[PDB]
Parts: sequence; structure tokens; C-alpha cells
Amino acid sequence: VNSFSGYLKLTDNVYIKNADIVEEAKKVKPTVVVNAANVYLKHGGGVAGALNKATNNAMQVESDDYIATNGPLKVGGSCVLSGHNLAKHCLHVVGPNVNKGEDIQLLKSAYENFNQHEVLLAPLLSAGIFGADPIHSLRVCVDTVRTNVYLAVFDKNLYDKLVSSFL
Ligand SMILES: CO[C@@H]1CN(c2ncnc3[nH]c4cc(F)ccc4c23)C[C@@H](CO)O1
Repeated sequence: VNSFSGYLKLTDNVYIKNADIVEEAKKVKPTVVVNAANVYLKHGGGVAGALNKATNNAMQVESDDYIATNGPLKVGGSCVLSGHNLAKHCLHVVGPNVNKGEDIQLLKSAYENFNQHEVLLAPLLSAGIFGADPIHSLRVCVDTVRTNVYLAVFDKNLYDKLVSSFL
């Protein structure tokens, strides 16, 4: 048993809810929250900028030190940093940016990072401002992640569409 509430069970291990990941994280304080990041860990907008704003920019300060030491992430890669006031840990995961010409087949690689964590709160990767279709993103997730993933979908129209079109 875990503390995630009102989630709609989609498969053995994938759950979905119409919720803002920032508000979900603040309420649940999960072991792992996933950030949909970029290779530079530049959290200006979207999930990244919203989580970072919720940390009062502490996520960005920590991220800048990480990059100065280690250099950029790979598209499809990840790093574990602090969850600040939102979670124990933040798993920063880079899905492909299809508006940058980045291989959509790297989205599966992005979601493989989730398998290193038994339970995660996560958004849909590569959709929204990375240009890919949310319906496709949810499909890749279900077919790749084997650990227990709680998906917070911010847009109600999309959530209703993701559920209604789920095979
Ligand atoms: C489909 O992928 C992304 C997922 N994203 C979110 N998902 C879950 N919770 C979210 N809270 C937010 C607060 C914000 F200010 C901005 C975005 C979100 C958000 C919505 C959109 C962002 O571009 O697309």
C-alpha cells in the first residue's frame, strides 16, 4: 500500500490521474518525482520550470552545480538529484525533443530510467513542448516501465482523451 490517491489504474503497474504534478508532489512527498528535463538541466518552463519555481529555484542552483561538474546529460538519459521540498529525490529524465530533430525512439530509453526506482510520480515525457503526441507517450510508458508509476496528467481534455483511447 502507498499514499497515492484517486488514481485510475490502467495496468498492473501504471496509474493515471488528472492532476498537477507540482501539487501532487507537495501533498504526497513521494520518494521519487520525475522531472521532464533537458540535457542542460535548464528549468525555464513546463514541468521543469514549475517544479523549480515550487523549490524557490533551489532545483536550478543544484542543477547548475551538477552540470558544471558532469556536463550535459544524454537525450534518453537521467540523473538523480534532490527532491527539495517536493520529494525525497528528483529523477531528471531527458526525453527526445522532436522539434529539435531528436529521435522519438529515444523516448523508450528515457522511460527505461524509471525501472531503477520501485515507485515514481511522473509526468508524460516528450509531449507538450517537446512536440510529441501524449497518446504515444503514454503507450511507450506502459510498454517500457515495469516499476510502479503514478502519472499526473495536467490537462483534463488530454486525460479524458488518454483514458478513452487507451488500449
Ligand atoms: C504532456 O507533457 C507536459 C506535462 N505537463 C505537466 N504534467 C503534469 N503536471 C504539470 N504541472 C504543470 C505546471 C506547469 F506550470 C506546466 C506544466 C505542468 C504539468 C503539461 C505540459 C507542459 O508543457 O506537457
